[PDB]
Amino acid sequence: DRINTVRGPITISEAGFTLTHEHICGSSAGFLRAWPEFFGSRKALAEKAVRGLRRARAAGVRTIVDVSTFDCGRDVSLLAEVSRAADVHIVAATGLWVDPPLSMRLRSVEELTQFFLREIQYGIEDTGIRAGIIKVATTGKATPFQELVLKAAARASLATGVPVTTHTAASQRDGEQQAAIFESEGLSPSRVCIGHSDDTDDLSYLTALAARGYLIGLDQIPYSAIGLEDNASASVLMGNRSWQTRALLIKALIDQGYMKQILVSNDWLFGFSLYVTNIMDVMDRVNPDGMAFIPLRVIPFLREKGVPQETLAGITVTNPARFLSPTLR
Amino acid sequence: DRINTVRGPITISEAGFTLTHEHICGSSAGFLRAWPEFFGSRKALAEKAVRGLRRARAAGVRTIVDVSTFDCGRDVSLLAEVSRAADVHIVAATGLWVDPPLSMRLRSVEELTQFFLREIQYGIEDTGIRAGIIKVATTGKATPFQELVLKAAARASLATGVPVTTHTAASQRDGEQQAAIFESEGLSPSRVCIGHSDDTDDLSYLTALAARGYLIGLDQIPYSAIGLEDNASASVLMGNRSWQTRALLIKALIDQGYMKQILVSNDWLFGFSLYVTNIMDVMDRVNPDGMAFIPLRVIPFLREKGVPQETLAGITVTNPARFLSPTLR
Ligand SMILES: [Co+2]
Ligand SMILES: [Co+2]
Ligand SMILES: [Co+2]
Ligand SMILES: [Co+2]
Repeated sequence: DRINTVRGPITISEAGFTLTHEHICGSSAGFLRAWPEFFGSRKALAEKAVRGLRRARAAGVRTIVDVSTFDCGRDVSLLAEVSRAADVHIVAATGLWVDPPLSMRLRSVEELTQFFLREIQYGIEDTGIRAGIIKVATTGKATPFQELVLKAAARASLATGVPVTTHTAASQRDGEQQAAIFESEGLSPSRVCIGHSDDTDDLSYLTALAARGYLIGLDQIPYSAIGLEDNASASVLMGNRSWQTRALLIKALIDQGYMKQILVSNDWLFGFSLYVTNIMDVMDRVNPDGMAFIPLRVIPFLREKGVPQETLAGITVTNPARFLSPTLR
Repeated sequence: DRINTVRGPITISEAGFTLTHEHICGSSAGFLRAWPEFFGSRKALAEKAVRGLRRARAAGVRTIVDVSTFDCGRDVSLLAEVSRAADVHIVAATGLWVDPPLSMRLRSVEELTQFFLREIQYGIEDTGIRAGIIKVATTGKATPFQELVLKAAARASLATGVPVTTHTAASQRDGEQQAAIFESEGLSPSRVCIGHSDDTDDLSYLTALAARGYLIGLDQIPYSAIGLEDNASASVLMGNRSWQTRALLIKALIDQGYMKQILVSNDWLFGFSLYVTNIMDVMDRVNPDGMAFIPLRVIPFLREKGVPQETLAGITVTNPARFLSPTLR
């Protein structure tokens, strides 16, 4: 009945309005520490991030879940710093993303399980800060290594009650194989969110997962490259569908009986080193609201379309709490 | 005049007997910090390192060059720590190895140059410790990225007079492509060591490079998997030829008249996460002498084969000093 944050455990009520897939900095292990000038400076990155969280907070956001893993450039100390400065809860992640180093790629499923358990039960690095979620990733059919990561995440979840959240290629219908591997590990679908699921309009894929009891992460709502057509990065990054097209999936799933399975987010960041050098400026030009995009634009959008207050509050408050609070079922 | 160490700048004369290609911990960026228990613990790894350095110090070694890069898992405060406790100088490296993460893979040669210069002129991370060497790597034909890294290294070298050392697949004669690229950038061969050159029986390859002004890194002398040939990890890493065979190349280059171009080392480590998980113990079993193998085994071996004392001292003292002391030529 307690969710771990970068400032300690909080109760369920304290979580409140939660964004379930966000980042402070999108990068690689040690990159921020080794080359902060890439982000202007570590101080500039911090100030940017604090200003963003304060705006999100003014918009009603109380908690975010930072789903940056070790190899995804998680700097937990930075997460801790910005959290106290903005008074926004940040839940830190363990697991692995799509770019694990050789030191991880050579590990067994038993060692991977030990490491995830470390970051959950013991602490991240030497900070004593505990991960509150496990993040895994595939882009298309799982590699032999990604099979181990997924099995290991399932095992860490089953041992702690901490949930698993995923990065997918929705077009490749990644969730159907992620689901198959998790259920073979005996992991409850109620402990899993299949993310990036808003990247496609394939509703039959989404309700199949939602029917099994998975959580559906519609977590890139503001992502759109419309207007920035010839920008290579922004197109592979954000695709061609409008934000209103991504947000309609929320109503569509509400209308098929699955509002209790919907988690919503921006997948926003304040630093991003994994594309063209200036990808953060380009994303900022697309979404000047940042993390406040969900509460300022998406929530009113759905209200205008007839979705009651009661249902919206359930998606952004009740759903993340049920999901994040440690349990096996 | 001076060389950058992890304990600050030193006069050339303090360098003494220098091992020019070693490691404290061969890992991935942030890996020791995130998962210290892979190595027993950070303390255990540090004590093991300090034990090893002291033993090499008793054997005559005064300075090592640690050529772990960012992606090689360089932990520069660990290096400093073991340096102070064992009283052995340690020159730290910039550059990139064969495992750069995505945030590095996506950078341009001008960005890469910015990074290497960062770690030389400014410092590594936030430690104030400055690199005194640039390490780069190829494995057969340079990938498009590796081409950028080598060019970036040459430009950084040309800006600071700090030298470049390389990992190669010697049997593929990588030294020839590396050199062609280095020279296209206007970098003097006297600021470049072609490492891992003892992996080949082809002395023509070596003397051609030495004749061009290059230093030749006979830097893996204790490496051998004879007696454990069915250990796949050790075989790929260490090969199937004895240490004497590796050591006899030093004499062949000496007899050819190129003692001025030779640098010897062990390529030893105290921690190793980049292979099967116990690779370090397997290596310790093959070479209990560790970093003291060069002074304790290789030097008396070559003295016994009729190499003068002034030649062995010139290779382990003079050549490293002339290499590391900052110059463009
Ligand atoms: Co993702
Ligand atoms: Co994300
Ligand atoms: Co090497
Ligand atoms: Co090496």
